[PDB]
This record gives sequence, structure tokens and C-alpha cells, in this order.
Amino acid sequence: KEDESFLQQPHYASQEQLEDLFAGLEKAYPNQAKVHFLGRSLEGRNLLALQISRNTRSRNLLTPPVKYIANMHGDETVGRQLLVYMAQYLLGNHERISDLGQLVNSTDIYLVPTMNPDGYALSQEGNCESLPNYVGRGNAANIDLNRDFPDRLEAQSRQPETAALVNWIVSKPFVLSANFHGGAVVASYPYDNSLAHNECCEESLTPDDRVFKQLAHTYSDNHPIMRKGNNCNDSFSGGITNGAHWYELSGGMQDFNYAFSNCFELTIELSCCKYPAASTLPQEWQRNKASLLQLLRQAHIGIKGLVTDASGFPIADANVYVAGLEEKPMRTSKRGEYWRLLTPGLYSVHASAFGYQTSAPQQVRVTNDNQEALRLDFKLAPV
Ligand SMILES: N=C(N)NCCS[C@@H](CC(=O)O)C(=O)O
Ligand SMILES: *[C@@H]1O[C@H](CO)[C@@H](O)[C@H](O)[C@H]1NC(C)=O
Ligand SMILES: [Zn+2]
Repeated sequence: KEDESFLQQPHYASQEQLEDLFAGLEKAYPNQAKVHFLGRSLEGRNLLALQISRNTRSRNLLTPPVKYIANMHGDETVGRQLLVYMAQYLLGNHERISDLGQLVNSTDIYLVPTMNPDGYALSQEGNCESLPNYVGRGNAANIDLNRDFPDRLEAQSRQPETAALVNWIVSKPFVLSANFHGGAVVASYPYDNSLAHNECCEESLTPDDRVFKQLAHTYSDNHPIMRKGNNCNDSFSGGITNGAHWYELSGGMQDFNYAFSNCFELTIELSCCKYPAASTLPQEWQRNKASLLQLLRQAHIGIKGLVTDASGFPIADANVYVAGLEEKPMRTSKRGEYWRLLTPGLYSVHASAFGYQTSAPQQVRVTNDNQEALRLDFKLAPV
């Protein structure tokens, strides 16, 4: 069975240990592991993302790009190690274990163990609670990166780390995403704030709330402890919550994904203790293992397709609308691809684009039973 050797030596991987491991994977696995440079922190540390794919050279048409980010708050560390574990796990098992082999073949996966090296470096292993000043939580300038992203409710010069990720997030048609935090145990989804700007305990839901709730439940349902809902003195029905309803915050990465791209990002809290000890890590792995795989496979629900010429040629930046979800259109990729995550049910989908007559609508029955999103294409005539 499984090659999970990465557990035989519980410890937190340093910046050097991380760069070193990502290079090894790249040479260990020439065609499926590739390292991407996103940028650098204030203090020179590399912000890196390991891509895993069927073929790292390109992205197969209609393969969903997805990302996992961790450790944006430097003192919230478990997610960090879990992503380090995932990388090894996927690679070293994908040819041996069918499910995984199939996961990897069908999904374009990016792993970012840390997004705040400087923050991490300043944090102290063992601290369940953050430090004085919230040192380690924010970056080297002590600003909270989860307040530093553009807000949907209203041109860089943010923190290096923010800017890097902003650039990245809009650079590819990411379909699904999650970022990991510590302090509590719960699956949180958009929106994190509202026009009312309420302190807490008031839902600020998303047009795609159903799907979001399905995503959050996918992770929590598969997490033996999160599923409970009464962790760290918190009470979260079904182990999930709306960001805003928990408490509002502005400038977060989560809502930035949704509002400025196609991407559907969840916020996931892994532990009550922000920075637990290594010996804890092997347990955290076994719990989150299923929830991290199953969530990834949620990037396959709904539909996907091509908006194309009469020349049968891809229209980029086309819009694909779903009746009742018209406030969140999908914008096609340069190759005219789109993936529209959907809850089970039946929908009328249509596509439009400037200089093109808006397509006639198509009705589709979305059962999320099969391995890959239902194909559904569009040809548009120029006006
Ligand atoms: N209440 C909302 N909107 N989100 C909770 C998750 S992010 C939060 C908690 C964390 O850092 O883990 C933060 O402070 O950024
Ligand atoms: C994944 O891709 C490999 C190589 O293309 C192929 O041999 C295999 O059938 C695919 N599916 C898996 C690993 O289940
Ligand atoms: Zn956090």
C-alpha cells in the first residue's frame, strides 16, 4: 500500500528545507513536478509553488488548475506542513494508487506551503496562541496579509507577498482553491465582509452559496474533528461557517479570489493551537488527508467546455452565464475554456461575448456522479 515515509521524522520544514525538497521532487519527478517562483518576501525569502500535473510542460485542455495556500499567518503552521506532506504523498503514490493517479491526471495542482516566510521565521514553535504585537502573524513590516488584498467593496504597492499572489491568482484560470489557517477548527467560505460592515454573527452570502457550502462540507464532513462543530470553544454547525457570520474582515485573499477571478477559495482552519509541536503533525496528516483529497476532487463538479468561433476557434474572455447565478459569470481562458462548479440539479447555461451574438441557452442535468465535469460547448456568431 501507501508510501507515507514522510512521517518517519516529524519536524517543521524550514525555508531552506522547503526549497531543497521542492527541487528534489522536480528532479525526482521530471515530468510531473515543477517549481514556480511567485516572488520574494521583504527579507529576500523565495515565495515558491510546486505544480503537479499529468504533464508539467503544458496544461491539457479542460484540465482544472487548482491551488492550496498555507501559512499566510506565519504563526499558523499546520497547513504549512500538511501541504509539504501532500506534495510528497501525491508524487510518491500517484503511480501506485489508482484514485491519486486519476486525481493527478485530471487536475493541475499547485501547492504553496507558505505565503509568509518572514512571518514564519519570526514565529515560535509551540505557541498555540500568537505572540506579542501579533509578531509572526503579519509579515516583516507587521501588517496582516489577510487584510492587504484588494476589497470588492472598494493598483499594487501592497506587501510584496500580497502583490506576488495577486499577480499569480489572476495569471491563470484557477477553478478552485483553499487557504489554511490556525486558531480554530472550521471550514469558512465567502463572503468575509459586507456593505453593512457588521462585527459578526450575520451572514454575507455569495451568489454561489450552495456550491460554497458543498465545498466547506466536503472538507469538514471528511474531518473527524471539524465535523463536530464544538472545537476550541467555538460552535460551528456542521463544522463550517460563513466568514462574515463568524466575524467580518476586509482585504482577505479568499474573497479576492471570488470577486476578481473565477476562483472559488475556501478558508480552512486546521488546529486550535496555531503553532503545535511536530509530534502532532502525523495525526494532523491522517485527519486532513481525506478532506484535502476530496476537496480537490470538487474541482470536477458541474460542467466545463469551450466557447468557440464558427471557425471553431476559441473565444477568450467570453462570459458563461447560469440562470440564477448570472451575477457570477465565468470568464473563458485564452483557449476559450471554462469550468462552472455546480451543485447537483438542472440548469440553463448560456454564453456571451462582445462582438458576438449571445448564444441560445442550453439545459443540462448536473449529476455529480462521474469523474469529470459534464462537457458543454458553445459556438457564437459575430454580431
Ligand atoms: N471571519 C472571517 N471572515 N474569516 C475567518 C478566517 S480568516 C481569520 C482567522 C485566521 O487568521 O485564521 C483572520 O483573522 O484572517
Ligand atoms: C494517468 O496517466 C498515466 C500516464 O499517462 C496513465 O498511464 C494512467 O492510465 C493514467 N491514470 C491513472 C494513473 O490511473
Ligand atoms: Zn490565520
